[PDB]
Amino acid sequence: ARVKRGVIARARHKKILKQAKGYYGARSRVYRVAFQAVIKAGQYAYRDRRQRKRQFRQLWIARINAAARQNGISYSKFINGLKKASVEIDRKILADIAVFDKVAFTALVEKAKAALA
Amino acid sequence: AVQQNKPTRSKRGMRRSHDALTAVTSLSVDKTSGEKHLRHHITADGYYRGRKVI
Amino acid sequence: KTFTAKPETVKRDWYVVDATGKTLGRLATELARRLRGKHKAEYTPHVDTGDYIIVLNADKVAVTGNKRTDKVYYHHTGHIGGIKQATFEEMIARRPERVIEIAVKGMLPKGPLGRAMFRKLKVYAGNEHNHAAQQPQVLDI
Amino acid sequence: MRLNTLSPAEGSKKAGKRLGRGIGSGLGKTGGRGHKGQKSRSGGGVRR
Amino acid sequence: VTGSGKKPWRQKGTGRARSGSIKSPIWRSGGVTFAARPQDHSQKVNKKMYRGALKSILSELVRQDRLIVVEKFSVEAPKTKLLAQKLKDMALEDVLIITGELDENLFLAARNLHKVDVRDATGIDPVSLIAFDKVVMTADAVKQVEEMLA
Amino acid sequence: MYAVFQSGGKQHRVSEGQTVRLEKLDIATGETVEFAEVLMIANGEEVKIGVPFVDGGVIKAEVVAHGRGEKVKIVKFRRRKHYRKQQGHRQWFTDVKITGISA
Amino acid sequence: ETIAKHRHARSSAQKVRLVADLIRGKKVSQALDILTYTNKKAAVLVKKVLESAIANAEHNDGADIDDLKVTKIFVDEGPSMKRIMPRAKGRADRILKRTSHITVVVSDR
RNA sequence: UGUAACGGGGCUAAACCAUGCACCGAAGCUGCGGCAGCGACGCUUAUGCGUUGUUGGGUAGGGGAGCGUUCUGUAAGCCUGCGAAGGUGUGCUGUGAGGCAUGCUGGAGGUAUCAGAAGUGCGAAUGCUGACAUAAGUAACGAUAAAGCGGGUGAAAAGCCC
RNA sequence: CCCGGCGAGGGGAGUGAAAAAGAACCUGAAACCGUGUACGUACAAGCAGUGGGAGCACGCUUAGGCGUGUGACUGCGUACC
Ligand SMILES: [Mg+2]
Ligand SMILES: [Mg+2]
Ligand SMILES: [Mg+2]
Ligand SMILES: [Mg+2]
Ligand SMILES: [Mg+2]
Ligand SMILES: [Mg+2]
Ligand SMILES: [Mg+2]
Ligand SMILES: [Mg+2]
Ligand SMILES: [Mg+2]
Ligand SMILES: [Mg+2]
Ligand SMILES: [Mg+2]
Ligand SMILES: [Mg+2]
Ligand SMILES: [Mg+2]
Ligand SMILES: [Mg+2]
Ligand SMILES: [Mg+2]
Ligand SMILES: [Mg+2]
Ligand SMILES: [Mg+2]
Ligand SMILES: [Mg+2]
Ligand SMILES: [Mg+2]
Ligand SMILES: [Mg+2]
Ligand SMILES: [Mg+2]
Ligand SMILES: [Mg+2]
Ligand SMILES: [Mg+2]
Ligand SMILES: [Mg+2]
Ligand SMILES: [Mg+2]
Ligand SMILES: [Mg+2]
Ligand SMILES: [Mg+2]
Ligand SMILES: [Mg+2]
Ligand SMILES: [Mg+2]
Ligand SMILES: [Mg+2]
Ligand SMILES: [Mg+2]
Ligand SMILES: [Mg+2]
Ligand SMILES: [Mg+2]
Ligand SMILES: [Mg+2]
Ligand SMILES: [Mg+2]
Ligand SMILES: [Mg+2]
Ligand SMILES: [Mg+2]
Ligand SMILES: [Mg+2]
Ligand SMILES: [Mg+2]
Ligand SMILES: [Mg+2]
Ligand SMILES: [Mg+2]
Ligand SMILES: [Mg+2]
Ligand SMILES: [Mg+2]
Ligand SMILES: [Mg+2]
Ligand SMILES: [Mg+2]
Ligand SMILES: [Mg+2]
Ligand SMILES: [Mg+2]
Ligand SMILES: [Mg+2]
Ligand SMILES: [Mg+2]
Ligand SMILES: [Mg+2]
Ligand SMILES: [Mg+2]
Repeated sequence: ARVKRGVIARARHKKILKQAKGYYGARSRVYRVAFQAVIKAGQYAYRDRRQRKRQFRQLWIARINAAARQNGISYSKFINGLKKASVEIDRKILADIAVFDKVAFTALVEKAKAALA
Repeated sequence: AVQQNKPTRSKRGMRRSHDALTAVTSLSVDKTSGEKHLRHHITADGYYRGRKVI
Repeated sequence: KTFTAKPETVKRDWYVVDATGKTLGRLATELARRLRGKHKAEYTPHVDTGDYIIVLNADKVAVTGNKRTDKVYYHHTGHIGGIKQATFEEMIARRPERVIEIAVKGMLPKGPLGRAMFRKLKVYAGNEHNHAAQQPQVLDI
Repeated sequence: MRLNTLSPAEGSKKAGKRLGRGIGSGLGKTGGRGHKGQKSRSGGGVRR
Repeated sequence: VTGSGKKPWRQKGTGRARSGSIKSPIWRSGGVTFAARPQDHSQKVNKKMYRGALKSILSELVRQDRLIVVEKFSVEAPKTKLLAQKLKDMALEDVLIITGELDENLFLAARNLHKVDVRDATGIDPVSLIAFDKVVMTADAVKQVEEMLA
Repeated sequence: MYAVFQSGGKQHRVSEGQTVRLEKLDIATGETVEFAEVLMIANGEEVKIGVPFVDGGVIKAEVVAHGRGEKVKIVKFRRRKHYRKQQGHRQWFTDVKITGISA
Repeated sequence: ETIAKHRHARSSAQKVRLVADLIRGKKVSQALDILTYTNKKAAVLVKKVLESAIANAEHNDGADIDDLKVTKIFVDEGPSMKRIMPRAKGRADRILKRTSHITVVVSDR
């Protein structure tokens, strides 16, 4: 009987402050604005995971297109030639190869052209 | 005419930045008394340009 | 892990192009591509990996259709009635260097990075430059 | 068999329904009364 | 709550909340919405249920071997030392004693012992029968318990 | 030299002696794993591209350890609809070391 | 070393920092003349605590005078006496008699 | 109000009507790992030990399972001045409410497991009390009858005395 | 004992296990206001976060590289009931 709620509330607010560490203004000092910020951060990350996936996908595609155009072929033609040659290498490794080992990418585009034409 | 949103400590400090103080650039020394007084003013004893007026 | 570009170790080359007999919409796009670095495998969204491009004979740019009389360039000074209107021929006759710059700025992304990319375009109005010390390479469109 | 080892049966001691003590329990602000009705007011209930 | 049934301020005009009484639980030093009243928590247990519980407790004590039977348990003087020595030689420290006839000397000896309690066959309680580590029961109490239960 | 393989839907490029994080494998903490579904091997201007796999490319790895990944917090929230939901997650991972690569 | 404090003073927590911020890192010889020739009331209050710190350093630690330097100084808020200022139409205005806690730390270096 | 009836740059196609082959393109579908429910089947149940299929957006609302706090019995038991409760940080852990260990301050009570009873969990109600910010060192310093100077006391005077 | 108005207040000495237990006195959190250190910021537009991420400072480094703090730049994103 007569349960006081001081320590529980203090811990529950200190956890929110710890989560909201590094924010600007009241978002890192009070509880009323911090809760609206930590909740808004989870909602952002829940979408930004898929957004990171899409951004990395389109960056790998852009790098592959750049390397293909430097070699003398288009990105769509390169992908079509790879699929007709029935290889299974992915965009991330293709972009990494184009960045680091360029002669390997030249061999890949030659293989694609041989199967395409 | 009253505010609608609470200002911030950053804006308060930016406003107060121009409310600082400027110290004395340098002091003057009497030729014979060797004291330190303000420019073009007299000392605490009554000396000015070496002469005595008090 | 995905490779990223570092502004300190990245290299930039100098290219020179003549805008004689080519179109704005098919030259400024290539300029924007080579300024954003989409022609290099080291392309990154947040790093300016592009090359310094110099443009010569900007007054000799060729435009088809009736755009030389119907191509207006609206802008606003900031005042209530501060609206101005020009045309392609007036722009060429008065400030010819500001006909490629508008197109390239519109095509480039808007922001500090876009402004940094735009800072590399040395657009001139003649057939000579003063950047021969950089040893530029001639480029075709 | 002691006071610290004695337990009741299963399914006999039900917890109980608490109204307006959270959002995750299912009985939120309304507490099973609805939105702005005679049935959702303090002492508001039609007779039999 | 000792106070006055007067509105601290009028309904409108003032730019504060609505006040109708100072004794409001929302305010400070006010009343309680669901203030408690003296209530009786005594539940109801059927006679058959109580007897069955006692039978189960006794049968479980027999299985756990924490219940013993002695034909005669008494102390010749109302002194605690004699009872303490009698329990020590039988190796009992936390024990309950049940007797058919109340012995004044035994009761006086067990009064000053925390882990020793002397009870009649009629006054037994399941809580004590469970709590006490050991239980001792004479025949004169076993027969009375059998007659009470059956 | 380096090689490209796949384990768990994803693909990984790795050289000799490097450590790789993969999905939870039903292997012990000191055993050896053979990857035969290799895709490419490059050793300094002698490349071999599989169609789709290489004829004899094999990757030998030692399972260094297992574990669980970094904590992930999941928050769902509906504006003015009286709905919020909290969740936690930790993905199981297996760390291995590439002992050898053969063509 | 050899701190000096003045607590429960009669001033504001903002009007003293303006003169406190111009003697940070300065020598005692310059800090005293600047305070004497400063035309603010807080100058006297800061000079009193500076003299107390100098005297305490010279009497307790045996420090010199020409070697001293004001290596630290800060003023914090204190209790605020609450008073009412009469206002029209039967209103009231809570005015707070501000105080300050001035602290100076002078090191030998 | 300022282009202002392609989103913009710009386009004589980078526009439209017709053919085809590629690519991009979603929390849609496939691959890997992980959690939970329902139903089938042999688990002779350990009520779960393998399968297999399927499902798992969600307001009002219904059902089910749980976390945390006070007190009571277990408890004249256990921890604790070789440092308790509480406060402030770190690390680890669980799907979750949370839990565990410990550094420092703190300086004397706290309480395992299993059960029981609730003043049992706050962000809002122009909610109440207390404290502290903001506007801000801004207005104002309360009849525009008026003050100036020379001496005195005092650490210091325009305002105290002559 | 000294500064200071024979003050207020504080620094020394002393008692006390403890004086950031000194009478505004057990424990002393939060809002709020200060000092010191690391990083970023004066061509830059918006619920101020999130994903990616250069650089900088510190401490371990089995030199591998990670961690903590800062977060130029960039995609997305108009608080709660
Ligand atoms: Mg930050
Ligand atoms: Mg803080
Ligand atoms: Mg592919
Ligand atoms: Mg408004
Ligand atoms: Mg100002
Ligand atoms: Mg954009
Ligand atoms: Mg009830
Ligand atoms: Mg509901
Ligand atoms: Mg309502
Ligand atoms: Mg309605
Ligand atoms: Mg209704
Ligand atoms: Mg009513
Ligand atoms: Mg009346
Ligand atoms: Mg009262
Ligand atoms: Mg009361
Ligand atoms: Mg009866
Ligand atoms: Mg108009
Ligand atoms: Mg996708
Ligand atoms: Mg799906
Ligand atoms: Mg699966
Ligand atoms: Mg559901
Ligand atoms: Mg679904
Ligand atoms: Mg109590
Ligand atoms: Mg208890
Ligand atoms: Mg301790
Ligand atoms: Mg307690
Ligand atoms: Mg604690
Ligand atoms: Mg503790
Ligand atoms: Mg208990
Ligand atoms: Mg309550
Ligand atoms: Mg509150
Ligand atoms: Mg208000
Ligand atoms: Mg409120
Ligand atoms: Mg102010
Ligand atoms: Mg003024
Ligand atoms: Mg103003
Ligand atoms: Mg003014
Ligand atoms: Mg004024
Ligand atoms: Mg005035
Ligand atoms: Mg007056
Ligand atoms: Mg006046
Ligand atoms: Mg006078
Ligand atoms: Mg006067
Ligand atoms: Mg004193
Ligand atoms: Mg005490
Ligand atoms: Mg205290
Ligand atoms: Mg604090
Ligand atoms: Mg800048
Ligand atoms: Mg702005
Ligand atoms: Mg990151
Ligand atoms: Mg609410």
